[PDB]
Amino acid sequence: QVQLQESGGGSVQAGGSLRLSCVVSGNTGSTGYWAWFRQGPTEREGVAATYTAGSGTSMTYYADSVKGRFTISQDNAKKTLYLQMNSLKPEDTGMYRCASTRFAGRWYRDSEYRAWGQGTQVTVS
Amino acid sequence: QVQLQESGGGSVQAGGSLRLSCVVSGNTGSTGYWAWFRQGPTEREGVAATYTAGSGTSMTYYADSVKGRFTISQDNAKKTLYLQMNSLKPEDTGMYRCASTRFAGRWYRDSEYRAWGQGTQVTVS
Ligand SMILES: C[C@]12CCC(=O)C=C1CC[C@@H]1[C@@H]2[C@@H](O)C[C@@]2(C)[C@H]1CC[C@]2(O)C(=O)CO
Ligand SMILES: C[C@]12CCC(=O)C=C1CC[C@@H]1[C@@H]2[C@@H](O)C[C@@]2(C)[C@H]1CC[C@]2(O)C(=O)CO
Repeated sequence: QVQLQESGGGSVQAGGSLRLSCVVSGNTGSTGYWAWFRQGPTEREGVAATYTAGSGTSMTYYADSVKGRFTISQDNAKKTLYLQMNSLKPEDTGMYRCASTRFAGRWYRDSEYRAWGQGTQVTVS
Repeated sequence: QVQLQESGGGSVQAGGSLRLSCVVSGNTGSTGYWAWFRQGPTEREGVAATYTAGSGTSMTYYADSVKGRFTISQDNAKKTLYLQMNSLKPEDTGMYRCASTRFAGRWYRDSEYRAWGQGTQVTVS
């Protein structure tokens, strides 16, 4: 039922910017995590996430590696999650997967995410 | 466990007024920023904020485009932040989000805010 439709990847030079998007549809429930993961070699790392509570209040989280360079945000009205990627580095290269789940002990615990989007590729030369 | 519960948005004619409210609850800590951001197409801009120190003294900040038209204030006893919006203009239209965080290098650095309320819509015709 849940669909995670990604877009926005591309090839850029170090120092440049990209903006990833994930449009969700279907029966997500009201509460949980909506996250971006970078897939490299199998190797997979949390980049940023939001947690949205039943109250409607959300919380943002970033990996050390991207704090200060990336911004995660969501437009709930449009059911879209955004990852704004500035000051890109070669190490940011990878297949970016958007994932979502109701429950996880930590936002970056990929093993605890149920739903995974088809990724969008980011290449930084 | 922070909750940011917003109210007060609406539709008004240019020149009119609105008053936004955000009631906080939960474990905020004693120190940090409590801010209003305007969200348009995403794009977020800082509107106004307060910084509250552990001393109990607070400091107010405004964006250039609203200085002289808006007033931010908080009623600590009621744990409520207010944005009084006078002399409204069409460019003030947007989804107004209240955000809070312990640390930010600048009050308007939305990427550094951890907690985000469910917005309230402001439309100025
Ligand atoms: C993380 C969440 C719940 C856990 C999950 O498996 C998938 C998602 C991603 C989309 C989120 C959703 C819930 O939080 C409710 C949200 C915010 C929704 C986008 C728009 C939304 O439906 C609402 O705004 C409801 O008010
Ligand atoms: C910005 C702040 C700390 C940083 C944060 O993430 C969320 C908030 C918003 C509510 C503020 C809070 C602290 O400053 C302590 C405050 C003022 C509280 C409202 C009432 C309060 O608890 C007190 O008045 C304590 O004396």
